[PDB]
Amino acid sequence: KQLICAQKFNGLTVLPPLLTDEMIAQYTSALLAGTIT
Amino acid sequence: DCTMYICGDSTECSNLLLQYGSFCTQLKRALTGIAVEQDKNTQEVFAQVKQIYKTPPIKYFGGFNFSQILPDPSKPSKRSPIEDLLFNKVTLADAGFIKQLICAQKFNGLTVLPPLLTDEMIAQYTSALLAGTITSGWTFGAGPALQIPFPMQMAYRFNGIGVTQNVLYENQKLIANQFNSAIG
Amino acid sequence: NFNGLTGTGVLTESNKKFLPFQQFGRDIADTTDAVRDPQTLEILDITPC
Amino acid sequence: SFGGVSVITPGTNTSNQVAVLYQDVNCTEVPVAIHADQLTPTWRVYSTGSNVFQTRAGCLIGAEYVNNSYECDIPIGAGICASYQTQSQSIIAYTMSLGAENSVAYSNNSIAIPTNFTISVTTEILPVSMTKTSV
Amino acid sequence: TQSYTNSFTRGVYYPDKVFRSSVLHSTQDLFLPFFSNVTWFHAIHVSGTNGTKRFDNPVLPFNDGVYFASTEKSNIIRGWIFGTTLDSKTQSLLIVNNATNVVIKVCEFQFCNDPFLDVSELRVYSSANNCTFEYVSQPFLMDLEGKQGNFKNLREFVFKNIDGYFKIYSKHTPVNLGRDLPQGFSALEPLVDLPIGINITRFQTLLALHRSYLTPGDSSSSWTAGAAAYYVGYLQPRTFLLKYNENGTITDAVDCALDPLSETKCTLKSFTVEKGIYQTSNFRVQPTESIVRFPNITNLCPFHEVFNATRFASVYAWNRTRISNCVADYSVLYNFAPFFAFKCYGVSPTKLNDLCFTNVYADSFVIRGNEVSQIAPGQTGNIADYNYKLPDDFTGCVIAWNSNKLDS
Amino acid sequence: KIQDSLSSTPSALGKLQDVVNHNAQALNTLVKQLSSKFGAISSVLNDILSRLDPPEAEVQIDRLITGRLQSLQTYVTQQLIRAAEIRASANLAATKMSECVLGQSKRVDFCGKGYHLMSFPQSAPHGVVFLHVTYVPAQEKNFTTA
Amino acid sequence: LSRLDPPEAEVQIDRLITGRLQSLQTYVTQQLIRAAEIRASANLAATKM
Amino acid sequence: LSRLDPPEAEVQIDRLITGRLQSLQTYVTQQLIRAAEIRASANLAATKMSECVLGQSKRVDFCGKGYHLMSFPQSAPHGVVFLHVTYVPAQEKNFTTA
Ligand SMILES: *[C@@H]1O[C@H](CO)[C@@H](O[C@@H]2O[C@H](CO)[C@@H](O)[C@H](O)[C@H]2NC(C)=O)[C@H](O)[C@H]1NC(C)=O
Ligand SMILES: *[C@@H]1O[C@H](CO)[C@@H](O[C@@H]2O[C@H](CO)[C@@H](O)[C@H](O)[C@H]2NC(C)=O)[C@H](O)[C@H]1NC(C)=O
Ligand SMILES: *[C@@H]1O[C@H](CO)[C@@H](O[C@@H]2O[C@H](CO)[C@@H](O)[C@H](O)[C@H]2NC(C)=O)[C@H](O)[C@H]1NC(C)=O
Ligand SMILES: *[C@@H]1O[C@H](CO)[C@@H](O[C@@H]2O[C@H](CO)[C@@H](O)[C@H](O)[C@H]2NC(C)=O)[C@H](O)[C@H]1NC(C)=O
Ligand SMILES: *[C@@H]1O[C@H](CO)[C@@H](O[C@@H]2O[C@H](CO)[C@@H](O)[C@H](O)[C@H]2NC(C)=O)[C@H](O)[C@H]1NC(C)=O
Ligand SMILES: *[C@@H]1O[C@H](CO)[C@@H](O)[C@H](O)[C@H]1NC(C)=O
Ligand SMILES: *[C@@H]1O[C@H](CO)[C@@H](O)[C@H](O)[C@H]1NC(C)=O
Ligand SMILES: *[C@@H]1O[C@H](CO)[C@@H](O)[C@H](O)[C@H]1NC(C)=O
Ligand SMILES: *[C@@H]1O[C@H](CO)[C@@H](O)[C@H](O)[C@H]1NC(C)=O
Ligand SMILES: *[C@@H]1O[C@H](CO)[C@@H](O)[C@H](O)[C@H]1NC(C)=O
Ligand SMILES: *[C@@H]1O[C@H](CO)[C@@H](O)[C@H](O)[C@H]1NC(C)=O
Ligand SMILES: *[C@@H]1O[C@H](CO)[C@@H](O)[C@H](O)[C@H]1NC(C)=O
Repeated sequence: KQLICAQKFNGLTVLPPLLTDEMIAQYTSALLAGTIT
Repeated sequence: DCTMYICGDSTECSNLLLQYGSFCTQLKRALTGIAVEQDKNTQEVFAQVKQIYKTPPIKYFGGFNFSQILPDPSKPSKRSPIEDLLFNKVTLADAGFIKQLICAQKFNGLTVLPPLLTDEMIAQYTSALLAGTITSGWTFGAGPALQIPFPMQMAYRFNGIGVTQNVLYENQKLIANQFNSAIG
Repeated sequence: NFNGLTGTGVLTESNKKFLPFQQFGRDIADTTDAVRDPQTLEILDITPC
Repeated sequence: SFGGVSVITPGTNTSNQVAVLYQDVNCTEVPVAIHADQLTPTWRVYSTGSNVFQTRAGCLIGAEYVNNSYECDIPIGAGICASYQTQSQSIIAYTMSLGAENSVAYSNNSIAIPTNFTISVTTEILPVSMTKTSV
Repeated sequence: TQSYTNSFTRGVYYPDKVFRSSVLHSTQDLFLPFFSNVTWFHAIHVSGTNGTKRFDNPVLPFNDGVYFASTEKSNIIRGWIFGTTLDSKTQSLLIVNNATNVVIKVCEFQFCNDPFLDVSELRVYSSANNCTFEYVSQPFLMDLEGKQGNFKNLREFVFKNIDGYFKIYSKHTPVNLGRDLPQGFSALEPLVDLPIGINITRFQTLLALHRSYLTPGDSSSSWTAGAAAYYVGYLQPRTFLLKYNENGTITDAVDCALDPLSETKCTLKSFTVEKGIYQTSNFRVQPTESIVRFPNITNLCPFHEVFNATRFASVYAWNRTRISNCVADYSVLYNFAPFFAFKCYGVSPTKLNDLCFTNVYADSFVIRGNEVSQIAPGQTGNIADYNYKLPDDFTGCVIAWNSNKLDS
Repeated sequence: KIQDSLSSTPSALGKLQDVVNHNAQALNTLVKQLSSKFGAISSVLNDILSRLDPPEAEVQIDRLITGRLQSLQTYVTQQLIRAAEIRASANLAATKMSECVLGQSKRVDFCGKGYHLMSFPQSAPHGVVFLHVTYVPAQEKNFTTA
Repeated sequence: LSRLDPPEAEVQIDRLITGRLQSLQTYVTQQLIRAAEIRASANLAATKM
Repeated sequence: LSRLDPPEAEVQIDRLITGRLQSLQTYVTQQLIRAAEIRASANLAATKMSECVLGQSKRVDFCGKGYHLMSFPQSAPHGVVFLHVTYVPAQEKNFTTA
């Protein structure tokens, strides 16, 4: 995104989590399938 | 209190502190979080029960004697003899009781906020869940407390660890005497 | 170095609506975000590198 | 006779009325005594003569005691929590209601056993990660 | 006439020149208390012709600036007056506007009334004696007419003299329809700045007495009602938390010293506070007076004897003198020596006359110029380690002056 | 009805809301810490260099840098504690996932209140929410036992 | 503040206040860790109950 | 202390000692958090010993993966290492049930 978050041109960066919230949902769905089948 | 602890009633020192940025509002927030976390700790540990139980007026548990752990009306704090033993053993320093010498000398913004659950309702929680665990067993940990007699609850606990009810119902007096001696 | 206010970054034509007197923009950082050119009297944007 | 000052208020969009709590001080001495350029908080417009209750955490200004006890909303200390109550809206400070008082029918032969159950779903919200950052 | 009114929420300006948007920045500066007492004033000169004399001009205090708000048709009010002690004993200010002009003077003006004869000059001062500063240029107020008197113009002026740079924070709000100080909120922006330097504690203003109207007469006082159409407010130093709009203006603001709810909104940077308890500040009982208990001594211990001597001993054998019970004034000694160097240590000589000492010791000698600075706690050399050393924890200070005229 | 409870409740995801807002507030305080004089003439480096000269500019910058470094230090110091508490909560969540979800739990009042049947986890922003399915004995009737 | 003059009393006060602030920060940093330990013990106590 | 003189060496030493003290304070602040983490892990290890080693655990996925049988601990440098023994159903076959 290069106003509050954009203002951080002060060496303060937030790193994206390794597991984006589309594979975490896959994990949850998979173990739901396990726990209900 | 940052201002009181650092610059005691000095306008110039307070002015010099103000420029330091929001380095004490954060300090206040940290300790406020600590205090509310303490209150939540006590509430979570003790207030596991939605409703307060009272022991039945009569006290017979098939030879089991809970006199040392159930609160007594004789003592003015409504506590168990054991609980009073612990209260005597532990030497509390401060409790925030509007004292108005070590605690007194803290005219430096260091105050001790009294806990939300005073030690007369914590005793009520403890007594309530004691009544629950000695009249209803575990059932009050799941739903409405289910009135179950204590020798039978005891035989059920024995069933829990693979000893079967017959051991308990053939040794009830022995288990009661051992339990009473241990509690004493 | 607009009117003695320094800083390093890219300047874009901003959509801010600085009032006739307000000169340097701000965000909630106590750091400048937009500036008005003292000569052209137009509202620039400040975005560091 | 200094001490902490705490403001007890409901949500701003519920009222603009608050009840001040002074930390660890009896009111009969200082917080009732007030004059212009005498106490550092100049918000002292509060009466200090009405709705003055005494609490072990220091006495409270702005709310009146109620014998009734409910699940407490704004914690105060020493088993006291004030909350907004419809009389017709004012702040009331009471003693904590520990919970619904209940009895059991323990006997040496009576038992209680359910005949119908109830499946209920609860929620436990556990954080597992916080916003990773680098400086 | 004079009457009182409630300030409501008004008298808020932008503390700075800088722009903000969707910020809740707070500041400490001079402001108007919200819901404060405001004094109306009116001057009746309509019957002045039929004798009876105006007789209606108080001496309004100025302490810590003044807020101004009123509604004049075109130029009914012209200017204001600052100063103190009135007479030529001290100075005074003569701020007044002219059509499209303004003239400022700090001359020592002696006067008795405030009648700026016009609808000219004079009648309001009689001494252009020792004027120090003057100023001109565009006037503060621009008149705008909505073709009718319904749009009653309101001229909100913030007046301050903090280290000069006298402030013209002002705005035009003709949205009034008759109600005095209508509910709402507007901000104020500056126009000009200029330093003078003067102790002002008196305020007065100038009206158009030569043609006045709508000045009813009554005995209204002590929190009563009366039409004056001229408001004055005083400022006190406060902390304010301001809501800067998305556009950049000020939409609304709250005080930090009026109500505990406002104090909460100020101590946590938000206009909205939810249910719960919060910590704001403490409360301290203020001192009633200050008590001094310095020992009851009057015999001034001899400092002239040690300072102004004729046989000052050598450095290798320094001349030590003990000071005993005495009240010593460390301000009469400045004429006892040229005082080439009067540097002092952790005790500063300035408020040295408000301290009490166990016992004071003075040692006098003579040294060379290149070693006048050699005497200090922990110095090393010839004298500094062989003839006289000061310990590192030494408190007090040294006095040096050249004696080349005498010791030659 | 659990979806309706979550939707119409004032705030049920208080823990995740606090987890996000705590980092947001810490970051904003850290950034706002840049504008403080820390006992220096000004808090802007270009000005404190151009107006001043290196002799005392060095010590002024030293004061500003030690203040700034201490302010940054407190941020990470509280960050380690927050992440340790989050590690404890995540270990608690992991055991809950390993048990309540992948089997029944004989631990009473661990996987929700009441006797436990199973659970269904659902992904959440910066956290996980469990849907414990629990057996509650509900209404009862007294009997006479021996 | 009764002995010095403001010019250097400012730096003396600043040195004292930064020392005091460091001392106070140490206390709260220790308190946070003690609270983490107490919270772990209290969660263990809640599970035990 | 061989170069300067006490007057200014006092402030120079003061700056050096406050820097060194800040550095040392950082070390023990990190040590406290590290030891808190190790204490939590050691409580986990103690519960793991008392549960897995001294009996079967009905807790799923606590003492290794699969149904738990027992555990043999092994001493490790500044740590403990468990040998969980687990029953995994391995190969299976479908069937018809009612
Ligand atoms: C308004 O009144 C002032 C005095 O109250 C007058 O100032 C004169 O301004 C003109 C402008 O060129 C000068 O030539 C005169 O010398 C000024 N007179 C004095 C006595 O200073 C004038 O009547 C008005 N001011 C203006 C027009 O600037
Ligand atoms: C104010 O102006 C008056 C004008 O007369 C000054 O009065 C005299 O000024 C001369 C200047 O050479 C002095 O020698 C006299 O002693 C003054 N007479 C007095 C003071 O009675 C007066 O000095 C001026 N004051 C200032 C402060 O400028
Ligand atoms: C401005 O001048 C007036 C002149 O009266 C000062 O008022 C006097 O101040 C002294 C010093 O404190 C005191 O004797 C009284 O407060 C006043 N004297 C009389 C006779 O009333 C006023 O203090 C001056 N302002 C400032 C800021 O010094
Ligand atoms: C030291 O004390 C003597 C008094 O013994 C004073 O001498 C005066 O010096 C001034 C200036 O030269 C003369 O105007 C006086 O007439 C002198 N008076 C006397 C009585 O001598 C003075 O206080 C000091 N003198 C020196 C030279 O420092
Ligand atoms: C040291 O003290 C003073 C300072 O020069 C010298 O002078 C006498 O000091 C005594 C007090 O000790 C006074 O009572 C005398 O009045 C001072 N003057 C004379 C002429 O005696 C004193 O002589 C010095 N002592 C030394 C150098 O041993
Ligand atoms: C203040 O009042 C409380 C409540 O009555 C009382 O317990 C306390 O002792 C009083 N303060 C002192 C110092 O006695
Ligand atoms: C500034 O000056 C230039 C030329 O000197 C002129 O063209 C322009 O109109 C002036 N004003 C603005 C706002 O640029
Ligand atoms: C506050 O409450 C009022 C009425 O109770 C409501 O209209 C308003 O939307 C609420 N505001 C917020 C921010 O919740
Ligand atoms: C509370 O209880 C006592 C007596 O029962 C007394 O203070 C008062 O009458 C009661 N107050 C109310 C509101 O019932
Ligand atoms: C229950 O205990 C009481 C008190 O000892 C006794 O009188 C009663 O007979 C007992 N009932 C049974 C069924 O044992
Ligand atoms: C204003 O002053 C009058 C009389 O001086 C007084 O009666 C009234 O209470 C005051 N109001 C405020 C808000 O100060
Ligand atoms: C605020 O800005 C917007 C867009 O720049 C504009 O439409 C609106 O009129 C402005 N509000 C004012 C000037 O009050």
